[PDB]
Amino acid sequence: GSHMEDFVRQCFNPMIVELAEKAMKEYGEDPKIETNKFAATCTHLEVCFMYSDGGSKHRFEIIEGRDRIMAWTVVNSICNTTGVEKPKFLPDLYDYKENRFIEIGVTRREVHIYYLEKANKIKSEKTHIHIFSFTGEEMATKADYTLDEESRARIKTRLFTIRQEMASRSLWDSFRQSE
Ligand SMILES: C[C@H](C[C@@H](C[C@H](C[C@@H](C[C@@H](CCN1CCCC1=O)N1CCCC1=O)N1CCCC1=O)N1CCCC1=O)N1CCCC1=O)N1CCCC1=O
Ligand SMILES: COc1cc(CCNC(=O)c2nc(-c3ccccc3C(F)(F)F)[nH]c(=O)c2O)ccc1O
Ligand SMILES: [Mn+2]
Ligand SMILES: [Mn+2]
Repeated sequence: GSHMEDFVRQCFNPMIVELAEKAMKEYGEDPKIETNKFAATCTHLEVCFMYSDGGSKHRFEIIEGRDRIMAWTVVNSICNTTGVEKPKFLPDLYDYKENRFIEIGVTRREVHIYYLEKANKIKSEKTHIHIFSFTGEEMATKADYTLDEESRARIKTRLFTIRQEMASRSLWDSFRQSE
């Protein structure tokens, strides 16, 4: 029974916690041992959900949070509908407004290193990339941050609140030196 797991359950939405647990167990990792990964997956899930909530009521198709098979099914449908290229790796969202898959990233480094890694992994940069950080920084492909600055500011504020709570529980240091 870690302090990090209890904090993750006390701070995040129950559906988010349940989805993070299912996702981690799908790839063979236990939320009760890899607690920093647990908090990281919960944070990524919440950030993608807030992102999809931004903009119109039906602009984004959510890809993260589904089962791997069903998410791949939804991306297959999206591509075979809109003609976009089938991404080599599973993204997080799809923008119907801009007709492009979005890979959302939350990092405890600089936006530069995580963005370079994600882009190196993306190869053919058809999928848009958008990186948020726990210090309020963000970086999107071609400086196209997709949403207006109010929702992105709401996401940054949520990230910093999570960070402050972790630090007040003295769990921020181990959470930072783990990515
Ligand atoms: C109270 C309010 C609730 C949020 C819920 C929503 C998350 C997400 C819900 C599930 C649906 C589950 N399944 C099972 C299979 C079919 C299926 O659909 N998943 C996960 C995969 C994609 C998806 O749809 N949904 C549902 C509606 C759209 C959406 O994104 N969201 C979005 C903001 C953060 C959050 O949690 N809702 C409901 C609508 C408005 C809203 O905000 N909360 C919780 C805390 C913050 C907040 O506002
Ligand atoms: C084994 O690896 C995992 C893979 C998945 C399925 C697909 N992967 C993602 O969809 C995804 N995974 C991460 C990530 C990876 C490692 C640690 C922390 C994170 C983060 F959530 F905190 F950011 N980051 C993203 O941006 C992102 O899109 C699911 C769970 C896995 O542990
Ligand atoms: Mn993802
Ligand atoms: Mn992502």
